[PDB]
Amino acid sequence: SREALQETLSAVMDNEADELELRRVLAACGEDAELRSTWSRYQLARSVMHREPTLPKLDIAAAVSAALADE
Amino acid sequence: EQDQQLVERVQRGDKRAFDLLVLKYQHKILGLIVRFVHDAQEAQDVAQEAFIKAYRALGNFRGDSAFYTWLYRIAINTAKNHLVARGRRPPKDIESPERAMLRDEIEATVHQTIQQLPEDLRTALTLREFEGLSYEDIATVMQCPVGTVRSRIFRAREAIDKALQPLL
Repeated sequence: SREALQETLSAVMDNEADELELRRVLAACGEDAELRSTWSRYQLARSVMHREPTLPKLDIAAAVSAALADE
Repeated sequence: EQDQQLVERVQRGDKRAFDLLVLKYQHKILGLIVRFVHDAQEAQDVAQEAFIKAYRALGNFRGDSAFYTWLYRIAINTAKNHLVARGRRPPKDIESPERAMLRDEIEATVHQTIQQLPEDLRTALTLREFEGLSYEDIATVMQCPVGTVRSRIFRAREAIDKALQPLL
């Protein structure tokens, strides 16, 4: 289901996802490292289409997620 | 409100959705922090604290304005406070030369894949990205079902991602 989840990721990018798959992908993102990396890359490429700042291989999210993990 | 579906989850307290907004906005927030701290590491450690702080004050976010505008000022606040914490009165992304090449190549590969896309992938993907149209409004323009619009953009985003996977 990674490919189906990747299509779901695309809809979330556009706010066109259904409420059930929205719940599903967020749980899968938690436990499939490639799935979150796909989201990271998608928004990385999206900034290029819009010429926004990009710094490849930057993952502040993990240190934040870890720091927010408990409590 | 560009992140409405994902904002709803974090205002409901979803930390996996928050992981997505940090993943999505880490560059812009850092490119802001760098303007103030002039140290590559130090800015990331502030950018952490700014997102951590951002989550902790989601109660005070009312949806009054766009989440990013709201979040951006929390990042701004953290950095000037970081300056104010030290005696310093408070008043872009600077990378290693190896990373400036990788970013250029990524940029080159993004535009090149777009250039080579089948027109429908290119038109649908752009209509979302640049025309700002809903999948509904696109389905009407391209004279196609709404499910096709969702698929074409995915494949277009998929083609770009496949080209960038080795780069990342």
